[PDB]
Amino acid sequence: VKEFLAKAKEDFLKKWENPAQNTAHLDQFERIKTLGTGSFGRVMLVKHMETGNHYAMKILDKQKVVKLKQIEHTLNEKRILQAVNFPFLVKLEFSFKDNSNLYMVMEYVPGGEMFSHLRRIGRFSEPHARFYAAQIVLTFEYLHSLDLIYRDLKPENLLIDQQGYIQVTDFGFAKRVKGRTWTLCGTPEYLAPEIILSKGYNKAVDWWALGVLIYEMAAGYPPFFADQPIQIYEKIVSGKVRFPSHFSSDLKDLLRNLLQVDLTKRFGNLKNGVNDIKNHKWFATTDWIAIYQRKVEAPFIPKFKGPGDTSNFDDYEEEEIRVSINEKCGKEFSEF
Amino acid sequence: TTYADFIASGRTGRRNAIHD
Ligand SMILES: N[C@H](COc1cncc(/C=C/c2ccncc2)c1)Cc1c[nH]c2ccccc12
Repeated sequence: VKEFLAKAKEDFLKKWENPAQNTAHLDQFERIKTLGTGSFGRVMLVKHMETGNHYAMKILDKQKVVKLKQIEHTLNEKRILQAVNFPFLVKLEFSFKDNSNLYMVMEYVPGGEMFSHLRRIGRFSEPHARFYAAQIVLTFEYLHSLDLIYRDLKPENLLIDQQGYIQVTDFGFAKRVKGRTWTLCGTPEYLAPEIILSKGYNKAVDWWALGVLIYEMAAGYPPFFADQPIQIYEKIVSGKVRFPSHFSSDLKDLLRNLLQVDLTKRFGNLKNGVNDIKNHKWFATTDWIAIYQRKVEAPFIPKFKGPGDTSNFDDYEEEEIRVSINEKCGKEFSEF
Repeated sequence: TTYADFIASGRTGRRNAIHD
């Protein structure tokens, strides 16, 4: 492992210090369908004409990014994405910008969001949740080794590929930091107590989110929910957590330590680092090397009738992509 | 059941991120 990480850091650093830029143009892609929409951007399925490949293109409106004060976060996302490489991270193929928008073309994962699959089936068995959770463990080990904090873990940001393995996406909040950071960001149900209490936090928040993820995958609902964010935040800091009857004794033990309101003893943030997680009873049967190599039998293989298929994705209102004849926020995004 | 309360809540759809 230490051997693997060492070399991984070498490649990341070279890219991190000399980020690729303007590697394509909008007119080289064919717009196919909208796969998701947010407050400042959208993701569309596109077809690259030269190669005949299908990709997921994330389009961000520079003006809306500025209004929402996400300029630095957007620069963080692209600079980090063009520099990483791990089997469980969706690959960024190209990036560019024009007068109005920022563009990030990633590899398309036709399988769809874990979210959609999880909700339809209710809950995943423990071996099933363990298989996915293990992939997040190694992904976080990787990211963290590079001083990167993810901060956006949730079923909505995990895609399932043709081999049945997970592909993490949405690096909108990813940041390279040594020491503490303070930005209030994330998703209610997944926020660590440190974040809600606004008191400087570190990568420990990612491990906490893993705790929430495993619980939701195995229960069918998150450990902390309510119709109002305030109500949700009260439950998270309370230091109280209830576990379904079917949860194994080990799983409940793995979660007590992960969803530890005292981040100075929360698994992942201890002297043993991630090993307190990897060597835990609930993972006793996991062959970590097997997971990274993808030689483990997937619990479920999504289906598709062909490349370009989008049935594993919801339908979204198709809006037009406009590009003003005037540059909009040049300086703010010069390094993109 | 907690499962029922969850499905009946307004938090079963895609959950948006926060910051502001
Ligand atoms: N949650 C949706 C989709 O969010 C993202 C975000 N980043 C990358 C992907 C990546 C999706 C993907 C799909 C299929 N294959 C590969 C990758 C999907 C709406 C949304 C929330 N915040 C946003 C911010 C900007 C644009 C959209 C949103």
